[PDB]
Parts: sequence; structure tokens; C-alpha cells
Amino acid sequence: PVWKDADTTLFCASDAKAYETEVHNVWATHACVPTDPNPQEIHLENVTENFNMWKNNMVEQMHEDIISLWDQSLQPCVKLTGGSVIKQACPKISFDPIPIHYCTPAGYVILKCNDKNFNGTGPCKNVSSVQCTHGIKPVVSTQLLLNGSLAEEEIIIRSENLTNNAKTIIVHLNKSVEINCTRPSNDIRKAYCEINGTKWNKVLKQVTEKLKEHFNNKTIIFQPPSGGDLEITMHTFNCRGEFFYCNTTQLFNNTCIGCNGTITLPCKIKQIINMWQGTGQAMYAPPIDGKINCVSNITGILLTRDGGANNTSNETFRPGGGDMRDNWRSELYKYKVVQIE
Ligand SMILES: C[C@@H]1CN(C(=O)N2C[C@H](CN)C[C@H](C(=O)Nc3ccc(Cl)c(F)c3)C2)C[C@H](C)N1C
Ligand SMILES: *[C@@H]1O[C@H](CO)[C@@H](O)[C@H](O)[C@H]1NC(C)=O
Ligand SMILES: *[C@@H]1O[C@H](CO)[C@@H](O)[C@H](O)[C@H]1NC(C)=O
Ligand SMILES: *[C@@H]1O[C@H](CO)[C@@H](O)[C@H](O)[C@H]1NC(C)=O
Ligand SMILES: *[C@@H]1O[C@H](CO)[C@@H](O)[C@H](O)[C@H]1NC(C)=O
Ligand SMILES: *[C@@H]1O[C@H](CO)[C@@H](O)[C@H](O)[C@H]1NC(C)=O
Ligand SMILES: *[C@@H]1O[C@H](CO)[C@@H](O)[C@H](O)[C@H]1NC(C)=O
Ligand SMILES: *[C@@H]1O[C@H](CO)[C@@H](O)[C@H](O)[C@H]1NC(C)=O
Ligand SMILES: *[C@@H]1O[C@H](CO)[C@@H](O)[C@H](O)[C@H]1NC(C)=O
Ligand SMILES: *[C@@H]1O[C@H](CO)[C@@H](O)[C@H](O)[C@H]1NC(C)=O
Ligand SMILES: *[C@@H]1O[C@H](CO)[C@@H](O)[C@H](O)[C@H]1NC(C)=O
Ligand SMILES: [Cl-]
Repeated sequence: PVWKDADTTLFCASDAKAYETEVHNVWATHACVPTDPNPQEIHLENVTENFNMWKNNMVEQMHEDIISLWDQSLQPCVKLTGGSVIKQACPKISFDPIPIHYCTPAGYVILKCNDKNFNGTGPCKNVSSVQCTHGIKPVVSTQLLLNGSLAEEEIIIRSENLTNNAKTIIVHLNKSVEINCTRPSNDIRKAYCEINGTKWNKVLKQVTEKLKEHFNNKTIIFQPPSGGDLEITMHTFNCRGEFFYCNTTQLFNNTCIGCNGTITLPCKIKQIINMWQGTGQAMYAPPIDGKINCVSNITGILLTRDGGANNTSNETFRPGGGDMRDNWRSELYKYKVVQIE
């Protein structure tokens, strides 16, 4: 037994198929090791460990991991970062995230909270020790979290301080709302995303309930964001290499607390995009000729709350995002790094 809250350089694992041109595949083929063919866990009997997912070095290590991954893979024709115009080649590539496992070196271990109620901060009683996290897809996106794991029971909200406005609010859903995005083959930047309205509005009503639970049963209202760049104000994501910007006004505004129908969302495949790895503009080439389609699972929501609602009857939440650290911190929440002191 015995351990101390210390962080150390981590390594990565994956099932990257060699001789596949998937950029994720070819990054994990040269930067990660083959997955543990026999891993195992040891329930720490009678334990109470304190993970603080909002402050954790695992996520930052993952961050630079995806920064590098994307840097050598998704490479723009032109890159305008600070005072510099980087011109290079931009062949259209293969793109579809694959799970990445994080794995401690000898002397350290990973503490996994198996309490299904776990919100991220605060002590956990079902602790459980593993040398590698689980398989995690590094999906880059704003507002909506896609292709991730879901809460084992109730919908859980995670925050670094609910009270504080700026401190992002993350919503971990307990069931999957599928979203289906397409660019039909022969305007080529016009795209759209189908999302079944009954599903969405029902779960949104479950969220809104729990949201109320954490906030003194105040009036719950989900409005579209209050200014920002497209990235922030539009569900942005990358499908097959293309950057979809989808105008999710319907979801946070149709307020059908019975609506029904299969909602169809407008989208634009953006070329010049404000980056997420760092301040700058990246201009890629036009999309490819053909049916560009991705069907993903909505497994979370990035929320930000309005400030001066102290002396009022309501609390307004607008979808946010932009910090992809929070995206990672949505899956690593149940993981801690311990040095064996
Ligand atoms: C050091 C800063 C730099 N930075 C940033 O400047 N922006 C501003 C820009 C709008 N102004 C939106 C950035 C963003 O999310 N982009 C993005 C791109 C592609 C896809 Cl597919 C996606 F889903 C999202 C976030 C990222 C931030 C975390 N970081 C702290
Ligand atoms: C604690 O979590 C582990 C992981 O699955 C499992 O044994 C069970 O869910 C929990 N154990 C007990 C004794 O409740
Ligand atoms: C998270 O759970 C801990 C312990 O149950 C509690 O003290 C804290 O207020 C919770 N935070 C949120 C944002 O629910
Ligand atoms: C999800 O959690 C909510 C609590 O907000 C609960 O009402 C609902 O039944 C749960 N659904 C599933 C499928 O777990
Ligand atoms: C004033 O607003 C903050 C949110 O920014 C809130 O946490 C605080 O409780 C409010 N003040 C009072 C006295 O409730
Ligand atoms: C949470 O946010 C409120 C709002 O500013 C602040 O007064 C309080 O100190 C914060 N809590 C912590 C533990 O920092
Ligand atoms: C989407 O969610 C369903 C049910 O929650 C699950 O069975 C399926 O594997 C998920 N798809 C992906 C790609 O994760
Ligand atoms: C997704 O949308 C496309 C075009 O509308 C359609 O052909 C396909 O059947 C849809 N699939 C799902 C799972 O919604
Ligand atoms: C999204 O579409 C709505 C119309 O449904 C429009 O009012 C709003 O300005 C659009 N938002 C953005 C960021 O284009
Ligand atoms: C979205 O909200 C705005 C107010 O911010 C309103 O003008 C507009 O009608 C709403 N859109 C829908 C589709 O309800
Ligand atoms: C989510 O996973 C599905 C199945 O692997 C994939 O087709 C889709 O492109 C993924 N979505 C994103 C945004 O990566
Ligand atoms: Cl190993």
C-alpha cells in the first residue's frame, strides 16, 4: 500500500493496425505500444481516494498527445499562427479516431474510481487500481461530446465550481442520442445533421431536471451562446478530415419540454478554421467528391452559465467548449496517478 499525489510522464497504448493509412492508426503505430495482452485490476479494499479531475496531469499529457497527433496528421495548406505564414501540402487523408490507453511506468499506478455516481471532484469509495486507463477516442469537438463513454446511472454534472460562472459545466449523459451528419455527393460545403427530436428533447428534459437539482430548483433555460467565433457558437467537429460547423440553435431553443420529428441541422464544411491547439488560423483544401457521412453518439454536453442571475428567477445555460482539455477530462475523470511512496 501507500501512495502520494505525484505525476509522472505517461506512455500510451493502442490497437493501431499497422499497414493502415488511418492517420490515427499511423500515429499510434509509432508513438504507442501494443495493448497490454493481460491487464488486471486490484480492488483497494476499504478505500477513500480523492481524485480532483479538474486538476490532473493525465489530461494535459493527453492534450499534448493530441496536439502532436493532429500536428503531424491533419496538416493545413496554410497555417497562420502568430506572425508567420506556413505554406505546405494538404493531401486529403484518412481520419477516424481510435482508442488510446494511458499507462503508468513502474513505480506509479493509476487509481480508477468505480463509483458510478462520481462527479469528478471529491472523495470516492470504490477505488480500483490499474496500470492503464481504458480505450479512449480523442474526439475533437465543441458544444457536443461525441463517441465517448456514458454515465453508468443518473446524468451527472461535473464542474470545477458550479457557483463560479466561467468554470465550465460538463454534462455526462446516461444514454446515447445519435447524430447523423452528411454532405451529399454531386454547393459542396453545404452539409446537415439529422437528430431524432423525441430522443433529444426527452433526454434534454432529463438533463434540465438534474440541472435544476444542483441549482436550487431554479428556472432552467437553454439558449444559444452569446457571441464568439463559429467554433464556439457551432457544434464543430471533424468528420473524415472535413471540419463540420453545425448550427445547433434548434436544440437549445426549440424548448419542447412534446415536439417530435427528426430534426435536421444546417452545417458548413469550413476551410479557414481558428485552431484549438493554439491561437491561429488553419486553411485546408476544399472537401472531397462524395458522400461525406459520420454517425456519432452524443455522450455529453459542454455548458456555460450566465452570470448576474443572482437576483432573478432563472439560470441560463449556453453550450460552450473550445478547450479540448475539457473533452479529455470528460473521460479521464475516473483516473488518478499515484507514486508508490
Ligand atoms: C490556447 C487556447 C487556443 N484556443 C483558441 O484560441 N480557440 C479560439 C477559436 C475561436 N476563437 C476556437 C478554438 C476551437 O475550439 N477550435 C476547433 C477547431 C476544430 C475543431 Cl474540429 C474543433 F472542435 C474546435 C478555441 C484553444 C484554447 C483551448 N486554448 C486555450
Ligand atoms: C466496486 O467496483 C468494482 C468494479 O466493477 C466492482 O467490484 C463493484 O462494482 C464494486 N464493488 C463492490 C463490493 O460493490
Ligand atoms: C461532487 O461530489 C462531492 C462529494 O459527493 C460534493 O462535495 C460536490 O459538491 C459535488 N460537486 C458537484 C459539482 O456536484
Ligand atoms: C438517466 O438519468 C436520469 C436522471 O436525471 C433518469 O431520470 C433516467 O431514468 C436515466 N436514464 C437512463 C437510461 O439511465
Ligand atoms: C452572486 O453570484 C454568484 C455567481 O457568480 C453566486 O455564486 C453567489 O451565490 C451570488 N451571491 C449570493 C449572495 O447568492
Ligand atoms: C467557487 O466560486 C465562488 C464564486 O466566485 C467563490 O466565491 C468560491 O471561493 C469558489 N470556491 C472555491 C473552492 O474556490
Ligand atoms: C452508441 O451508443 C450505443 C448505445 O449507447 C452503443 O451500443 C454503441 O456502441 C455506441 N456507438 C459508438 C460508436 O460508440
Ligand atoms: C443518415 O442520413 C443519411 C442521409 O439522410 C441516410 O441515408 C442514412 O440512412 C442515415 N442513417 C442513420 C443511422 O440515421
Ligand atoms: C443559426 O441559425 C439560426 C436560425 O435558426 C440563426 O438565427 C442564428 O443566427 C444562426 N447562428 C449562427 C452562429 O450562424
Ligand atoms: C432562438 O432564440 C431566439 C432568441 O434568442 C429567437 O429569436 C428564435 O426564434 C429562436 N429560434 C427558434 C427556432 O425557436
Ligand atoms: C464516431 O464513431 C463512428 C463509428 O466509429 C464514426 O463513423 C464517426 O465518424 C465518429 N465521429 C467522429 C466525430 O469522429
Ligand atoms: Cl504494457
